[PDB]
Amino acid sequence: QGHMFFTDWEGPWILTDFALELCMAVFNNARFFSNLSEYDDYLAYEVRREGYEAGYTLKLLTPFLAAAGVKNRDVERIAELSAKFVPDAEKAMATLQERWTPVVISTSYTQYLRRTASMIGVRGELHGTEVDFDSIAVPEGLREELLSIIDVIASLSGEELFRKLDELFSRSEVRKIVESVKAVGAGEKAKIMRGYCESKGIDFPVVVGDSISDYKMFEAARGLGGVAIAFNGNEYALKHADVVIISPTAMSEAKVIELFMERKERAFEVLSAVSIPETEIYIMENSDFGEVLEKSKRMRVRLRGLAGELGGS
Ligand SMILES: [Mg+2]
Repeated sequence: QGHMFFTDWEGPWILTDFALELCMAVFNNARFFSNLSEYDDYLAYEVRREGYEAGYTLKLLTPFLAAAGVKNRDVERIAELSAKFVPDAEKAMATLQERWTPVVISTSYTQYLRRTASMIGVRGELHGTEVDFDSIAVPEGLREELLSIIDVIASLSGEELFRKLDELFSRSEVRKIVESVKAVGAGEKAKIMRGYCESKGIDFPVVVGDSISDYKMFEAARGLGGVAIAFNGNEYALKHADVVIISPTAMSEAKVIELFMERKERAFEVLSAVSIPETEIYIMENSDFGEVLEKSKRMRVRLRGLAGELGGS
């Protein structure tokens, strides 16, 4: 197989925020989701709660979805309905797969990754949060408790919200369900990527991401002497990236990934020669952070809309 590169899914390839889309399809409650996702950002990056990883939002959402009666077929259907790709995603992936193998590492459910990856002909390795809804038992009382508390959580903010969620997720019966999920958060992405570098003898890991959930994978790549690439990243991603791509087309990713896969350390010297419409590529150690951030966030929202400002994945 062609040499491997590593990539997040939502942002680089698909525009969908699947955790959000599930929440909206099942509960139609954006404030509930924003609150859970803010909590995730808070615990993972601000507090750095021991054992907590950025992108565990979907893990936290799982007991609510189970309580609402979500089954694996529903996950697949919502995956189908909500799938919206970065412009040129399939065209760019087809170009890359002529020579290289993607390893996709996502916080979203592996089932959803499988269904959506096939839509743009991904032929690589897929890693995500693992759940089997059709096995999760939720007693009638607990179902009532979880469904009732949604409006409560949505109504809270700040310290009171975080306090309430700490309490909720510490309940033995809720914790039970949360622990049945094998989640992918920031730490797991780093571990998965390192495992491939070891097993496949990759001296120069090329990793692509866009949010907090990618930051440990970014640092791990940097430590190993590879490169961390953000595609329309947010502040969290940019604070840990070597290279930032600001672009409305996945063809910019195809080109930059190609350059690094071919030339490794010597790709840096040719990035300024890449000329793709509406595409800017910044080497962060030679750039003004604030300038790059403002531009990146603008493109981020252009492509992903309001979902492009959410944390949690
Ligand atoms: Mg992402």
